[PDB]
Amino acid sequence: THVLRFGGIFEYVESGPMGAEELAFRFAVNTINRNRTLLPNTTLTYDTQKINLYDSFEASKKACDQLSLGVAAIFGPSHSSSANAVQSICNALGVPHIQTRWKHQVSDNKDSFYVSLYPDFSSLSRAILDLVQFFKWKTVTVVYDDSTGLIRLQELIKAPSRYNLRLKIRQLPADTKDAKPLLKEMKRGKEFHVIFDCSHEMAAGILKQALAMGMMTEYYHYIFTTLDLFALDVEPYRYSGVNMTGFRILNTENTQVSSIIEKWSMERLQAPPKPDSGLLDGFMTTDAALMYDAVHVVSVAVQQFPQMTVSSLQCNRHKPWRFGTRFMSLIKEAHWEGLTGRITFNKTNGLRTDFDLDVISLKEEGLEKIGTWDPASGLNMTE
Amino acid sequence: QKINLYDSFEASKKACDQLSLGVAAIFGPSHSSSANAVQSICNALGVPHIQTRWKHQVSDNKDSFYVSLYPDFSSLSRAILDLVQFFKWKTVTVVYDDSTGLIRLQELIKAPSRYNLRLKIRQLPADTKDAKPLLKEMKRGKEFHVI
Repeated sequence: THVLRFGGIFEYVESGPMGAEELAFRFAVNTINRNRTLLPNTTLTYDTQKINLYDSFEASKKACDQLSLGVAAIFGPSHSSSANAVQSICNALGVPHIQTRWKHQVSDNKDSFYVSLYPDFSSLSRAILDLVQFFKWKTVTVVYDDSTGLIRLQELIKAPSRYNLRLKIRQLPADTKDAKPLLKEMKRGKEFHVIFDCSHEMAAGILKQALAMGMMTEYYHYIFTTLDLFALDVEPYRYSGVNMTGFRILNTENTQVSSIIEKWSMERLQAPPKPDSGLLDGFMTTDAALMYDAVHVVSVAVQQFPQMTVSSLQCNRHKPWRFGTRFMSLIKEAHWEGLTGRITFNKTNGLRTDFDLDVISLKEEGLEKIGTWDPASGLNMTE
Repeated sequence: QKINLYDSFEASKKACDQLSLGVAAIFGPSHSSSANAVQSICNALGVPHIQTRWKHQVSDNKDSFYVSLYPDFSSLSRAILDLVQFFKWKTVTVVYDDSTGLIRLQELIKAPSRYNLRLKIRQLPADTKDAKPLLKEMKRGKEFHVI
């Protein structure tokens, strides 16, 4: 019957195996094909290209090749520089660029052929601050990894002039093994209330150092910026009495979503897990649930545009895709219940600014839900 | 070659044209996204890319065919802090324009845990004409010392 091709560009270091993102992409396409409610008369196909991390030149070439083969959208690469380059190309040839990861939005940048499935920083920033205020903290130490961490917490950093929060800002070193000296200063400083802004792999690492340092006890409360908090091996810490609170956008309470995350673990967990990681093996991370959701949301849009077909476009020529403008518009209007909850983009900038978070905390039983957050309600804690 | 601001695609094309004419270096464009794209190209073809403006350095980025004549942020950050400490300020309000402002002052923002500076962080609005309400808060707040 009818057929439509998507492009995929996935970043990696060294060689195989496949990464979580490229895997979720493929997995979403195979699943949707078998669904008879979604794209009934339509069958999805794809080209996948692999590139080095941070080689925007290579990302450009591969994107141009794909636009030449003909594709209805490029689920372009993840990291800032390659992603900005594929986005500019996609904008010139009017093919939608689908992003899954946050990158810094420049105001005076006029690109309009992209949406981003990642929960925007502005909203996450607010939900961190909302949580802090609910715990009634007046003192807090924000610890971040790299520069862009600062930007994710700007709403929080600017609070000390409106509300009554004194706050200290510290930076992690490159390696978490180097983090004892920093933790010792916090300990002497009696900095019991701490927000860690950093990847979940950094967070697994910094917790081990915190245990070594006598800082996983009832005296300490840690808020985690990472959405992959639920991926942390928490077996070493749940008996200790520390408080760990963070957020989760992956909708694991829904039974339909749990069964999907499982089928994933079977084809994935089948491959390399690590012992000294401090992460659960075969948990579906957020980077990958978002890619899988992106392939669905875009498909909901394809259903509403049966006329559309792919064209072989050349980066040489300034001739855009006929159907681009209309397709991009359908994607931004789209609505979908996926692995990560309500998906809905912002009319204005195509950023995902409205979404639903579960709020999770460490109880002795493990990490469990204790409320919700959404930008219009603030917290809905269930005391 | 002249290009639009923020069109990294056009910057790529023009850089490729120039490498085709033949050039010993590209004094590539100023702004982050176009500059990163011309730098990646210059790195693949081993022609030096000469920059004049700061852009955020990613650690795990392996490009080596570029130098930047702009005074690095790390050093400027320190010199701001050095000056504040010479004026013996214990209170200071940092006012920044856009996100990347934060990064240029990180050395300063992390000082309140080592030295004795309490500090308040405020952001300007898009337009300075919109800035009276912000300045009124600083005035009521007795924020006399301001970066």
